[PDB]
Amino acid sequence: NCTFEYVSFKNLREFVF
Amino acid sequence: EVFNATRFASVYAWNRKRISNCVADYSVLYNSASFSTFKCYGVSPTKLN
Repeated sequence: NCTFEYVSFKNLREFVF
Repeated sequence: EVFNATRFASVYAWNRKRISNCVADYSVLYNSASFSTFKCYGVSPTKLN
């Protein structure tokens, strides 16, 4: 039942969902 | 790729392709003469683009 599909220390990665 | 495809499935087991996240124009369906029948029932044909 798929409705959408898309295919494209040292590091700080911030994300907001 | 769903209208100019080489092979189709049967009528009892028909192919179901979910089309979404794109641009629905349908003008190729109006202008092209490769079709024998073209009938819209629930929506007017010109109000689709």
